[PDB]
Amino acid sequence: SQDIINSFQSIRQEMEAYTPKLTQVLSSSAASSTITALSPGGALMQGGTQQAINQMVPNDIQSELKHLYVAVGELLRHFWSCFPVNTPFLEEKVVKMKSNLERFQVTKLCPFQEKIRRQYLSTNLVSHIEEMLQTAYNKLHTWQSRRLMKK
Amino acid sequence: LGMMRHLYVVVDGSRTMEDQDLKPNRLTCTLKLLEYFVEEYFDQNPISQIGIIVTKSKRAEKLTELSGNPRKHITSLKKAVDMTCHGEPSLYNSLSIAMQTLKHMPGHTSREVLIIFSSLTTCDPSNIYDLIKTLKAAKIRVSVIGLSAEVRVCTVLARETGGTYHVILDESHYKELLTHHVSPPPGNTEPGLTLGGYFCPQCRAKYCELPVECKICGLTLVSAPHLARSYHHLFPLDAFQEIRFCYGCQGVCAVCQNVFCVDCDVFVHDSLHCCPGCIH
Amino acid sequence: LNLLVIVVDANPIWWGKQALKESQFTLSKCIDAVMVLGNSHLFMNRSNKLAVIASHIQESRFLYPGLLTSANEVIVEEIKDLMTHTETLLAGSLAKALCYIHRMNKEVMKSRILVIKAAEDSALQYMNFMNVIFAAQKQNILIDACVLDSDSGLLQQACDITGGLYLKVPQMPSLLQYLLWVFLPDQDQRSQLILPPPVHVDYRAACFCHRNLIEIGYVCSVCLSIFCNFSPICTTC
Ligand SMILES: [Zn+2]
Ligand SMILES: [Zn+2]
Ligand SMILES: [Zn+2]
Ligand SMILES: [Zn+2]
Ligand SMILES: [Zn+2]
Repeated sequence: SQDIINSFQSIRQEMEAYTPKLTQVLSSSAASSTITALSPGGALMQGGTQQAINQMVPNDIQSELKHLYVAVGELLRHFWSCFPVNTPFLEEKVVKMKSNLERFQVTKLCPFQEKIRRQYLSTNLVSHIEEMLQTAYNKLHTWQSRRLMKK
Repeated sequence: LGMMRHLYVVVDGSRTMEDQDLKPNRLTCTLKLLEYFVEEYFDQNPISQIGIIVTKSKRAEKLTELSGNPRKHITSLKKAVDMTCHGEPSLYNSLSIAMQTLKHMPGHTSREVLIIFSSLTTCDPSNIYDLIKTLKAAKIRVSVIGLSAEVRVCTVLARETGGTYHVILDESHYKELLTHHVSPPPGNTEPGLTLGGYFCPQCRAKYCELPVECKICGLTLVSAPHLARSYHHLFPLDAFQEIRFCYGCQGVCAVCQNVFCVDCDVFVHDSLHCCPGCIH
Repeated sequence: LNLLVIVVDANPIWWGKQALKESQFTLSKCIDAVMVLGNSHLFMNRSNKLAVIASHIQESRFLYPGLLTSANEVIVEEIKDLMTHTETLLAGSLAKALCYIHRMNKEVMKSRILVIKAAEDSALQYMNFMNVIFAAQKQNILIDACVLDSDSGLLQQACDITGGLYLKVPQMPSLLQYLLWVFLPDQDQRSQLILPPPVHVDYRAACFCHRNLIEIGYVCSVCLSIFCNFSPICTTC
């Protein structure tokens, strides 16, 4: 509690010399660079491109992207359901063991699929799906660390 | 105040849903006021659900599963405007579909079924009077809004399970009867809030701008500003006593001794809901 | 028509920190940026009004209501009197802002509130800060906000519920150029211009015991009080 009593002291003496208005409010250099900031070519990267490029015309890749939705989505609904029920039974433990290898098998069957599709142009974003399997990856790590803490 | 509600809405699809004395189709006037009913339901009830079942030709089919999506119900009612509506409905089959998946809700809720019924005849392959002994056991509160007459089994169904039964005068009476069902009658769930535009916090499942539950991990995703509007009833603010210069508008509370005016005393208690001197 | 209430963050602990940081941007080089935007709002129309509120610690003084030479000499002398509990309070200043708009709306007008927040957010007033947003949303009062260094999570929800703008400035001494660009036009002229869109919303809640920012928690089913990772029983009633 040493810097509060002096910063409150330093702001009291500052408020005697006051109100310059003509040149002390803005400069010609900084205000001109701000025009480049709010221009459509400045810090407006969402303004320059509104629609995602999707590595081709979005007809054939979005078919595979919809197939990549069902391939990861309907497998993760079996993963999170058994992870939800803690149970502490052997049947849920063996199911967690059975889902462990398949989730690992879901990685290489999607990484190679992202190595085949995104090698023609490598233009689209494919890592947006990858954190959903990465969330399936580290949830097995923290449960094994919790089961080691439980036992 | 009110509690959670899992309200099914049963819609008739009989031959008599092509009748006049409404908007020129009797079904499309029901579906018009129901889309208003779903919107008004989710605003006075933050974390509730709605299912919609239809009945047609001695059978019931679940049009929408029991989920708290305030958009997926309206885009399905707009799809079923051109339903063929052949045959007579059933009331044993509809209250069996709305019981096989309403029995498994937790006990701290208020499970309900609202039957909008236009036909007079419920041709059903079993006895109704053992469902009403079963619905009374499962604490389900069945209320019926009837059309054009008063069936005897719809009064036994309403008054034994615990609901109401009313008959339509006109379309203005039909909108007034549905607005009595949006108010709730007087356990800890696990939701996950939705920071980052609208993402999922449990499994990073990005989807659209909805308060719907997660389709993958099964967690309800609500918006925390929606729950914030239903505060200020609990620990509410008290009134003031009155006997120039003000504190709110700058031109009398008994908690912090702050003088108000007449234009501020009407604004703090009604719309602001918090004393501006008490926050300091 | 077009009443504009400015709520400046006059936190004397944060502003004294930058006064000794030698970042070349003090309070006196910021209130005059409010004074120019205060003066520039009184030029775009004949019948335009102004009100400036300063957020001190444990106090919140009105500045301007106690031609522009009598409208700037009041705000100068009031900062000279107010600046002479280590977190600022903001919801007490927006509560006086909605009280002043409601009185001036009785003597007739579309109004808006511009918050220039400087310090970090205080989560201990979230139950009161969310009440004054829905009280402003029911009267179509925009709550615009510009922030200096850190993204206030409470203030981003104020601009999306009401319908205002949220803009993080990257540079301190170019504050006036942002203020004259995105906050000088009113609600009707806002539809005809290009403004930076909102980039992120910080939607969380607070526990009823710890008031920590939670992303996954437990709500009650009848009290709607969101709780932390305990869930034994409903604590309130
Ligand atoms: Zn999820
Ligand atoms: Zn007053
Ligand atoms: Zn008070
Ligand atoms: Zn409760
Ligand atoms: Zn907590």
